[PDB]
Amino acid sequence: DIQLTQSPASLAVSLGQRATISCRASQSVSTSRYSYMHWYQHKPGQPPKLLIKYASNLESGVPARFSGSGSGTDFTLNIHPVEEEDTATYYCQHSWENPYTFGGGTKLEIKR
Amino acid sequence: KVFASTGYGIAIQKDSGWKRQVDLAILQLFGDGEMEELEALWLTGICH
Amino acid sequence: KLQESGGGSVKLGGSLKLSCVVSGFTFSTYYMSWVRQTPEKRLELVAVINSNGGNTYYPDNVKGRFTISRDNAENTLYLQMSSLKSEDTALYYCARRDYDGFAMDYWGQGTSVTVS
Amino acid sequence: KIVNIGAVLSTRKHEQMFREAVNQANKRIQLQATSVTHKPNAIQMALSVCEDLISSQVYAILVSHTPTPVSYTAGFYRIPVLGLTTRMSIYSDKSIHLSFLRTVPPYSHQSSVWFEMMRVYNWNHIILLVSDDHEGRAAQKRLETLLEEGPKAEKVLQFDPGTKNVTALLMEARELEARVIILSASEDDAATVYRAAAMLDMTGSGYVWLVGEREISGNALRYAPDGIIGLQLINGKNESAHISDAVGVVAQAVHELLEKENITDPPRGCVGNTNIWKTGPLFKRVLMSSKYADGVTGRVEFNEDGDRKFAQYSIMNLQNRKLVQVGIYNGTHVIPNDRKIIWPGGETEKPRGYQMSTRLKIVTIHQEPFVYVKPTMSDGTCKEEFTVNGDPVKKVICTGPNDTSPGSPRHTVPQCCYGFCIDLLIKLARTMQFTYEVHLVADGKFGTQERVQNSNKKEWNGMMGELLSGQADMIVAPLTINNERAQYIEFSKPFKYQG
Amino acid sequence: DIYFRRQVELSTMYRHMEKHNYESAAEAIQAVRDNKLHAFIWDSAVLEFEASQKCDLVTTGELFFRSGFGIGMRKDSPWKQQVSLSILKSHENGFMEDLDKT
Amino acid sequence: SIGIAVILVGTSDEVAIKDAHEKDDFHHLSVVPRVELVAMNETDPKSIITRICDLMSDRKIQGVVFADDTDQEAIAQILDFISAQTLTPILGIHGGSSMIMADKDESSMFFQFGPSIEQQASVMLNIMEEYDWYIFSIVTTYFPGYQDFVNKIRSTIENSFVGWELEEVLLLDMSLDDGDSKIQNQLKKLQSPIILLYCTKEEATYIFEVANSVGLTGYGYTWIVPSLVAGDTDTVPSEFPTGLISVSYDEWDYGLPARVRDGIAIITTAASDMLSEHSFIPEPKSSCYNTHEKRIYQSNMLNRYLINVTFEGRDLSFSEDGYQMHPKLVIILLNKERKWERVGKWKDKSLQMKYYVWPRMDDHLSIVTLEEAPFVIVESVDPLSGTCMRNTVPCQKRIISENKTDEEPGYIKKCCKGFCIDILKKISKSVKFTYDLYLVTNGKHGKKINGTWNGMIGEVVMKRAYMA
Repeated sequence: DIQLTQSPASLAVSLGQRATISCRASQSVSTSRYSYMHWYQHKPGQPPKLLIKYASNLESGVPARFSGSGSGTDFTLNIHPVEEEDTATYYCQHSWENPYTFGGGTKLEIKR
Repeated sequence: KVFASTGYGIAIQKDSGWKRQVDLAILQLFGDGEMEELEALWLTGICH
Repeated sequence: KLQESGGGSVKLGGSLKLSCVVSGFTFSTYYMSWVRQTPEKRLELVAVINSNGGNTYYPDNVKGRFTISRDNAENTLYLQMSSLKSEDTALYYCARRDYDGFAMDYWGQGTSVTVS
Repeated sequence: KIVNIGAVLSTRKHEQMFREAVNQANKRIQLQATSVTHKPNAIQMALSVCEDLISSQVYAILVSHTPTPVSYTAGFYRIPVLGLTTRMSIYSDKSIHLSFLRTVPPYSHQSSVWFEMMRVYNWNHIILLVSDDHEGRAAQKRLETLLEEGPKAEKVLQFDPGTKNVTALLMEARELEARVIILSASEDDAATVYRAAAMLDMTGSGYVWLVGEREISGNALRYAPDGIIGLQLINGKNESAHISDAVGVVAQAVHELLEKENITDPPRGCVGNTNIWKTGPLFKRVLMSSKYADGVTGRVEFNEDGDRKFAQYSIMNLQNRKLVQVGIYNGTHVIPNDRKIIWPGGETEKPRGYQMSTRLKIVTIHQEPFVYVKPTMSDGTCKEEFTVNGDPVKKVICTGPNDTSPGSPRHTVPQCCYGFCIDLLIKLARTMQFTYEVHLVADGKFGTQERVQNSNKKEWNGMMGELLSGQADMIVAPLTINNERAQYIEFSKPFKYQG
Repeated sequence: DIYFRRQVELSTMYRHMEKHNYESAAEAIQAVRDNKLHAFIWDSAVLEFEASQKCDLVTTGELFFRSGFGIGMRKDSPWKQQVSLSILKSHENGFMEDLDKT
Repeated sequence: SIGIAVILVGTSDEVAIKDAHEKDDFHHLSVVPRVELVAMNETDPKSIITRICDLMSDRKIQGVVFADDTDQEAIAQILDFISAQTLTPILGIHGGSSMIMADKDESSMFFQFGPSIEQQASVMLNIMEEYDWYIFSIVTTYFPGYQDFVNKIRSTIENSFVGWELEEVLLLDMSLDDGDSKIQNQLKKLQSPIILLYCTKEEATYIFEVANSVGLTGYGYTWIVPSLVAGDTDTVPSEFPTGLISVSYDEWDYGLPARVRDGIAIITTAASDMLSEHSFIPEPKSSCYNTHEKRIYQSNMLNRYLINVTFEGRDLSFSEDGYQMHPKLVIILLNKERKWERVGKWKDKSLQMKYYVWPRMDDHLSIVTLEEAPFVIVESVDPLSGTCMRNTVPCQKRIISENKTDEEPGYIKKCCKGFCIDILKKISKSVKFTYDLYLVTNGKHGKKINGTWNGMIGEVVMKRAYMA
């Protein structure tokens, strides 16, 4: 699988802001038909729910604040209002051939 | 040193469908050294 | 949906079998995985099985070590472990097919295996 | 002389319209009506085609509603099929979709109406945004054909029909100068681009945007506000009206074609007779010469695709999200129903583009003695120099070179220049009264038109590559302008001569 | 370089050029000054001026190709009429001669 | 678990490809391929669909190979629609499957082999680079987008270091009108030695007729024929001028077995291209209806590990239009005997042809030279364009080989420069002849030994009629 990096691995943001979490792969991942990002958020004690399906294809049951995008190696997630329920650790898996490869990952907290 | 700097050429009509290709062609004939051919024809000297 | 069992505080390279409690769907039509979640919080895929055991794959620190048992009449997934290491201490939250689904889909609450 | 004709419609009262139209065209010449239905089942669609066109002389089908298998099973045998309720421009592709008829043109024909919109005020300044769709690409080639014959049009802007965060194009549009802009996209991409450019204030005063037709929906005004004029072809399209027009023109067609030479019979349902199809193109090629001066919706004229020429349009004012007709394009002439256009800043007039330019980007190169680059002091103030008469020589703050090494993390060095050029351009800034933008090339190149090693490209570099890419309003350099320079650029007259 | 690429009969020196061509003119200046180069082909307004400043170099031969001094800008700049008029005015009011002396 | 139901339509034999090597060679034998051979003789489309999912009633195929012995590009789009609706990867073989229209079908999982018209454009300019002949005239009709092809070829001749100048206007859609007035008005301005070709064939017969009635056909022009003008192999029209040359795929090497063997050797091992991910193999379905009814979950580029494969060294890489990036192409002359006589081939930017001597049919002369500076100076061709791309003539530096065999094409690609180059230029300018210019490789001027021949003098007196 194509290796990723993920930044920033920890981020405290204030409420209402547009929180942006970058992801950088090593190679170009997919075609114009689809992409590879399967984003996962949860807390310790929570199971990771799917957020994004390909690169901007949103999983059902996701609030409209979360919005991911990007292609090639550049990938992002934009949460244009920041709320109190957004404290979670964020992970994105994919497969060029191996379905579990991460970047560094990230945990999102709230700046107070 | 000449005590002016003006040129020599052609006057055409303003705002026509004109003569872009002749400008490209005379710039080519400049770049082909045909001006040097023309002065090799006429611009020859004595007291030089 | 999904629930893990058979995991706990274990030791070195003897035997250990995980047991995925399955409820609420058709288990015999989905693709499986194995879900090492480290205390360092860097996930590893141990192994994968298909809906009938006809498709398994092990990475390099998995083959020879760990095997999968997969029941569709019982609807229960199993991970028979052998030759464990202290690095293999990790949590497990399994997940199922994402419909051609390179990635997995269907997390429930799970277990932790501690090799010590 | 009994003629059978198929039909695919979603309503049985429209099948009654079909039978009544059969009886009306029977007034000449005999007609035969057959089964009319509609299926959301492509297998059952093609299966009903060659289990129900097992009649020998089914000559035409009128279909209704997306693409369909009957564009293939009937697109071979090969009878004309009248599409009614889908507006794909893929049916205009006469490579495969040659044997089909449509009453209305698909979305590509709005580009001619937008050229008519240009002709409404006879204005020029316009920028277009084009989505990445091959249908929209073909309409873009159509409007490029419409332009080749004036129009200013600045550039095409490319859009991806599945992307968001168009702000990278929106800041570029802020840098752009033409105030008039029309969108070409669907309404769901229009959600993003309308809310983003209204957030990024690219309404100008409320005037900037213009609308086509396919992005018009219910939510379309929960987006881009009032004053922003849209369009529609025919309001209240009675399908029975198109039925009557098609049946009248095909009655004309059957009284033409039935007084002709030997005609091959069509086959009987996908079995055994996969050898006879030439009759379809035969009577279709003769039928394309037919016209229609009659019509309940007016006279119908055929293009090369058989769509109706000389159509009408509802030019729409937006009085608090309304669609108020300020005019109609009557076939050849826009005939105005003129009301007040708001354009919420208040552009009720014919403003005819814009008036912007006073800022001049000047990309230069250092050259002795024309340009004498000299770095400033520690505070960015220039080290002040005098002439031989003690007069302070002018040094404007030269910025632009972000490389002296290039290959190391350099900074955009603040220098300042002096020569012929600096006092010359300062005199010219007194002359033309513009404002001034210094730029330089960090690598320091004129930059020649080398052939790029990929497929068939010979591209200028440096300053010529930058001015080619619009990264310069002005290039001041020692320039022996060749033919390849002059064939792309404008330039004033040279003044110094050398050898 | 574009002119020499347009040249045909100059082909006997093309490899001798391409073996030692420089991306910068000051590199060629110091190359002639240190005899790493022996012939630099450039316009008279630069070569004869730096030959008039630094007492190590000298120009040879006449003006081998008549060349001008042009400007570059984007298309549709209709103020270039008055720009060329101001060019002729600097040529007329001797401001070009002020730059010439200066 | 690889079902590939073998489909035959027409008259061919089933023993042409037995399995017979699929079981044997090397197949990483955990992939278990399965076949189902059947042979038909009709092209009835309802019979085709009932055959499709009476075949797919036997669920374990989901993707076949198929040979239809017809022209049928309409069915070549219909099966694209079939792979677009009953979505599965297929591969075409013969006849109607070789005749590929290649339109945009985003949900068809079906590719084939074949050359693109741009690949044909590159070889049709490469032969003109090889013989240094210059394109001046294409004829184009209205048949879709020829205009983009000539845009690409026009940018190519813009950026091929030489401006091989086109004629003025080449589109003449004379199917709309009589056209004969504008036919003569366009054929008046023709200044080419060569004519390149559009797509259509009945209009090719009609335009052969109008070139006969104009006076174009005899020997002042020659014609390069792509596919869809040739169409069927064994047919030549009657208004056909002498000396046409066709370019198509090598059907004498492609009307054969052992290429569907290559296809199944891509399909299997493409199974393990997908299993390199250890992708779960999608379950084959009793189908046509439930497979597009469940979901379109399978529509995520399984063929991306399939269009970048190389079998036995042969790079079988499929271009995105549905063609292959590396096809095998043939060069075949259409002769006055209405016979398909092969000139040669193209494979991987090389024109593997028989002779440097292109065959023809008192302008032609016979000439020999020997190197002598400064009459004749050195011969090294500049490989910037691959040919001697400056102002001097190929002197035909003759080839030589080991003396056990002939192996004499008679030419190494080497030009010549000097006085007699310009002399030959001026005398071909004044007298307007053509020449057969050679190089003396058999000695010097020569000393005549025992009265017998010597050199240049020897090569002339050996009755080759060459002019020294």
